[PDB]
Amino acid sequence: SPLHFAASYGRINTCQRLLQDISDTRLLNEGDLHGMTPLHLAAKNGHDKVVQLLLKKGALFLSDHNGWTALHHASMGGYTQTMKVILDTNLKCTDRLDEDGNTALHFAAREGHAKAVALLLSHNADIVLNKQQASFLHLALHNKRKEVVLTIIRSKRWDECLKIFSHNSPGNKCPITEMIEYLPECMKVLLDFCMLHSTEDKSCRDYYIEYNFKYLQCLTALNAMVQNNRIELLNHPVCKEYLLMKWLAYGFRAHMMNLGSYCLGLIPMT
Amino acid sequence: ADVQKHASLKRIAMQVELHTSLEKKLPLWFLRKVDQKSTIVYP
Amino acid sequence: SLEMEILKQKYRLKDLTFLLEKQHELIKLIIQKMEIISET
Amino acid sequence: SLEMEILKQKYRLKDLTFLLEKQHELIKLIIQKMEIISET
Ligand SMILES: Cn1cnc2ncn(Cc3nc([C@@H]4CO[C@@H](c5ccc(F)cc5)C4)no3)c(=O)c21
Repeated sequence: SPLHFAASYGRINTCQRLLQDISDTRLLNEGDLHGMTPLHLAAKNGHDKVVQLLLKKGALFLSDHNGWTALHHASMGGYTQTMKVILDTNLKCTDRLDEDGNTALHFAAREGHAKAVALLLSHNADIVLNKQQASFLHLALHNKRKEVVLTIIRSKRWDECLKIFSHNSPGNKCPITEMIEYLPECMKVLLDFCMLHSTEDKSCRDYYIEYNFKYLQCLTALNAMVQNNRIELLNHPVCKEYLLMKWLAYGFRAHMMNLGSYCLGLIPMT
Repeated sequence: ADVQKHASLKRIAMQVELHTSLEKKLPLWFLRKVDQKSTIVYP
Repeated sequence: SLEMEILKQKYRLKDLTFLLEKQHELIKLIIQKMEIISET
Repeated sequence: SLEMEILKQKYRLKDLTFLLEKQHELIKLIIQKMEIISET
């Protein structure tokens, strides 16, 4: 009991007295009524000095009744200074899975802790699906975590965060269609990166802008923007240019040949 | 006044529905030849 | 006015949730420094 | 009603943020007068 209270409330001097009295490690790893341990209690409430002291005393990254780690609690609460203590000391901890297949990155993302997602994602955390075949990026999208997904889109890992999804799932689809479905202002941000400006000089006759269509293709994204009433995404320059490209590609020539086939009966009759 | 209310979406919806219908009918090799993953424009 | 009557109410709620976040961190500072004797 | 509904919403939030600021003064008065021994 007394160390679970002292660790849970950050009582660093009470811990130093409890651990000098109880110099054996059996007290330092005891199991709470819900299966937690002093190192979990400290990380859950976010005490960087205590979780550090318990690791300096040689506590172990044991797992909850639900299989959660001290890093899963630190992430669930968004306590990035406690995560930094753990991610400094034992980098091998970073990819451990709970009883349901979530990582700490799936917890930081679901709960909306953008800077905790940034820290685990930059500490080379393993992007993966849990037992419900869902990514951390899906868990952010399905909970409307705008600052989490802007962090994931602005990430040096975005195109890796995009390729890791279940193609066989109707519930956890192509992440670009899930952004149009749940978080369309994050899709405005993602399409702004598809416009490249080649002068910063709009008065120059030679000025040009380039549009890249890699997020509109695998008309799935525009069907999805129509089926979700995303009128301010339909009216974006990259969408107006993708459709006008599709019309000049084949659709104009398709329509003009139907009309030209009809005119060949119509005009000779008049 | 209700066609002109919904018009802004309906026009893009009509274009999207036209092109998807054509792309379901046309052959994959022609789409791979004739589709174009990026375009430059001069304002 | 509602296109801005709701907008300032967003910012007043945002500075309220900021004040509650600053205050939650002082309640923890109390329990961390508090002289717990005769209750343990 | 919304042209005066949101007007009362403003005032309930304005007197809520007043109460939260009165309470933030009392929590600082605790840490200021609080007896700290052991946890220094
Ligand atoms: C990309 N693009 C650039 N110029 C284009 N011209 C033609 N097409 C094909 C095409 N147009 C159309 C019509 C346009 O107006 C639509 C309309 C407006 C308001 C309403 F309320 C209802 C219907 C219907 N239906 O299909 C292109 O795709 C294209």
